[PDB]
Amino acid sequence: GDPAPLEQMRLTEQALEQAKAVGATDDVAELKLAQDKYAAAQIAMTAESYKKARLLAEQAELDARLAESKVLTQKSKDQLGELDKSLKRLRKQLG
Amino acid sequence: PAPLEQMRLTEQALEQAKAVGATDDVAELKLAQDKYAAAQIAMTAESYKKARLLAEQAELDARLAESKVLTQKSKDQLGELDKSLKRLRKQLGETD
Amino acid sequence: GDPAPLEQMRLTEQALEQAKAVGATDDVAELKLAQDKYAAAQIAMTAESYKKARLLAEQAELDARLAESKVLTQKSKDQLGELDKSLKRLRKQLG
Amino acid sequence: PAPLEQMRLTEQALEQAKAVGATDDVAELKLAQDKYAAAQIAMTAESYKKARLLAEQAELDARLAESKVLTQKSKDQLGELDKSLKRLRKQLGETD
Repeated sequence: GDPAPLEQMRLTEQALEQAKAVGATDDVAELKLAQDKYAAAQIAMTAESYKKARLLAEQAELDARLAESKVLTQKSKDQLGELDKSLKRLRKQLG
Repeated sequence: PAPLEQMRLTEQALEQAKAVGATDDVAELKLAQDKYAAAQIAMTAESYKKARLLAEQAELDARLAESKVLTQKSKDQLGELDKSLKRLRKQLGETD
Repeated sequence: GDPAPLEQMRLTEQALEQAKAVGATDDVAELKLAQDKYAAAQIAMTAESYKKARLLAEQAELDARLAESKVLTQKSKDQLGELDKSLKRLRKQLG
Repeated sequence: PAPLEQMRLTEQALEQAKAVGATDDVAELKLAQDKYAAAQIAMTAESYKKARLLAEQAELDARLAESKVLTQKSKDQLGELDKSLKRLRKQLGETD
C-alpha cells in the first residue's frame, strides 16, 4: 500500500509506552500481542507494504490500550482493597 | 504493669502508615509520631496509665494517616484508568 | 451534668442523616449502635443529665460516621467490580 | 444467513449500558442506538453482511458507554468516601 503510516506508528509507540509505564509487561497477554503486532508492522514498513503496516500498527495500538486499562483496573481494585482492610482495623480499634 | 503489647500495636500501625506512603508531611502521621514519643517519655517515667492512653491515641492517628493516603492513592489510580479509557474511546471513535 | 449539649446532638443528627443517605440501615451494626446510643442520649437529655447525654451523643456521632464510610467502601468496591466485568466483556469482543 | 445471535448480543449490550445509568445523553449510547437502528433497516432489506457489521459496531459503542458511566459512578462513590473520612478525621482531631 501507500503512504507511510508514520503518525499511526507514533500513536502505537505512545500506547505501548503508556501500558509499560502503568506496570504492564510481556506477562500481560494483550501487551505481548501488541509488541508482536508492532514488530510485524515494522517488518511490513521495511517491505514498503504500508497498508499491511498500518493495519498491524492499529491492532497493536488497540491491544496496548487494552493491556493498560487491564493493569490499571487491577491496580485500582488492589488500592481500594487495602483501603478496605485499613478501615476494618480502624473500626476494630474504635469498637 | 507496663502497656508493652499496646506499645507494639502502636509501632505496627506506624509501620503500616509509612509503608503505604505516609510521611511526616501527613499531619496525622506527624501527630502519631509525637504522641508515640510522649508515650515513651511516660514509659521511662513508669507512668503506665499516661503511656497506654498516648500509645492508643498515636495508634488511632497512624490508622487515620494510613486510610487518608490509601484514599488519595485509590483516587489517583481510578483517575489514570479514566484517562486510559478516554484515549481508548478516541481511538475506537476515530470514524465517528 | 451541664450545659445542654445541643450542638453535639446537632452533629450526631447530621452524621446519622449522612449515613442513612448513603444507604446504611439498621442492618449495618455501627448504624444500629449509633441509633441506640442517640436514643439513650435523648433519655439523658430529658433527665437533664447533660454529661451522660453528651458522651452518648459523641459515641453515636462516631458510630454513624463509621457506618457511612463502611457502606461507601462497599459501594465503591461494587462499582469498580462492575467496571472490571464490563472491561472483560469489551476485551472478549475486541479479541 | 441472518445475524440473529449478533442482533440479540447487540440488544443485551444496549440493555446493560442503559441498566448502569447510560442515557441518549451518553454520546456512545446515542451512536450505539443509531447504528442498531441502521442494522435493523439492513435486516428488513435482507442485507445481512451490512446488518452484522452495523450490529457489531453498535455492540462495541454500547460496551464503551457502559464502562464510561461505570468509571464516573466509581469516581463519585470514591469521592463521597473521601468527604466522609475528612469529616471523621475532623471529629477525631477536635482536640488536636
